[PDB]
Amino acid sequence: SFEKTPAIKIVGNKFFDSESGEQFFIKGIAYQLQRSGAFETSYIDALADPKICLRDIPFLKMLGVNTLRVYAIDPTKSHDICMEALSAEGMYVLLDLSEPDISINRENPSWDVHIFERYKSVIDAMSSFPNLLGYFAGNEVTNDHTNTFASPFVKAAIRDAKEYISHSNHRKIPVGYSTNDDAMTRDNLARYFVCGDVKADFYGINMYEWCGYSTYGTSGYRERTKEFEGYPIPVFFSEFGCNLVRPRPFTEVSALYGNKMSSVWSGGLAYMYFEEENEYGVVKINDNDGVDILPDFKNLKKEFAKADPKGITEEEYLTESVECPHIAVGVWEANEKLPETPDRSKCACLDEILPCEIVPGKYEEYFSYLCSKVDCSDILANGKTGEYGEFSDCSVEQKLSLQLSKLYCKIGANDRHCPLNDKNVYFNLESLQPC
Ligand SMILES: OC[C@H]1O[C@@H](O[C@@H]2[C@@H](O)[C@H](O[C@@H]3[C@@H](O)[C@H](n4cc(COCc5ccccn5)nn4)O[C@H](CO)[C@H]3O)O[C@H](CO)[C@H]2O)[C@H](O)[C@@H](O)[C@@H]1O
Repeated sequence: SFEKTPAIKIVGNKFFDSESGEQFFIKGIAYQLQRSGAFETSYIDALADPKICLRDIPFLKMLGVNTLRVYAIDPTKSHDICMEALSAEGMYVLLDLSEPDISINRENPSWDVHIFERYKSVIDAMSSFPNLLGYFAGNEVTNDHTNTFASPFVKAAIRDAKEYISHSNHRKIPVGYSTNDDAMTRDNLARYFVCGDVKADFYGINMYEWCGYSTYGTSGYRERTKEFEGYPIPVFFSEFGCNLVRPRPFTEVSALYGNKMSSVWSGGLAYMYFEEENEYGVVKINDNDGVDILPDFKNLKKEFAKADPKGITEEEYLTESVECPHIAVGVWEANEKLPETPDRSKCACLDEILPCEIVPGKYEEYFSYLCSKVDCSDILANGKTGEYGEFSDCSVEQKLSLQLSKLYCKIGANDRHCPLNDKNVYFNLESLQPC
């Protein structure tokens, strides 16, 4: 049963409960364990472990939240026990598709079969749950004026995740983006993610401008609210909770759900549940695996309890592409033109037919070496100029194998000797069998 969590849908720039027709406001907290790793994943998936999630849900209920943000799940594990238990308390999940070792690399961005496969894996693991509120296609990928060229890759990922869901049998869970709050980039980022032919479904900002006993006017919240007025998709704080002043009073919550902000914003999620030596938690897990409540907890609880946002109904609400920011060197360098959808079968053909292959700092050395001997244009991807090589969507190993093979063919010995000395290099006997 998921009767306490009917699926949430989007209409215009608001979220609505698909049964009641009432506007849905997010009252959230981030929920993610870390470690500080071959046989285990780098990330920990608390939603795959009933002993963890079932400990914490009663405390989450006490806080009064209706949403969690989860940054990483292991798609190979089951999640129904934890998802059902969250549903029984009226709780929804916002979920990042990426994970620390499979994300769009903001300093060398690609949108490729390896990252797309991760995204699909997550979608297929999690889309059966009606309380899955939405997916994030990226978190703070572009984060300042020196890496704006990563943003076309994120937009391609939004497009392709949405299309994969569209063509699947799943409920059409919306796909959005979570951004940081860098002054030089924020307006251009927000416009970029709703410009042209591909749009985010919703937009989360990780918002830390309000610290201590601040006010609507002095925090920056009034000016942010003014700038997002009329933005065409739902907008919310995907993180909040500046810890400059402790214990956090969380008085920003009174502003966020007040009349002035509730007409623009769809709520927000505090960062975060667990205390991890970063002074950001509201509970600390002791050496006996019990929950010890920290001084922030009561303050967040009290603020969420008093929050009573006045929205509008789906029926009363119901009664031209936006231009992409222009390019200026050192300010904004995200091309409107996006990379193509990664093509697993084209790329899988390299695995089959190439004479010389490599099994997955060697990449830098090897690309530098091979790309002085053959033309690597076919694997380059440039988000500034909107020029994406024919094989730029393949995995890094496939890309290196392609270049190695070109060098092998260029030499022309035909003696099965691949021209790079490394234990990971091998001649592919399938290349001999008569893509
Ligand atoms: O694409 C891009 C990149 O993404 C990087 O991975 C992301 C990774 O950096 C991010 O980390 C989260 C992290 O961003 C988030 N978080 C929140 C905070 C609090 O911030 C306070 C604060 C105060 C003031 C101003 C700004 N913030 N600190 N961390 O905490 C989560 C819970 O621990 C983490 O999961 O999780 C994302 C979703 O899984 C990952 O995609 C990736 O490692 C890269 O190579 C890749 O360039």
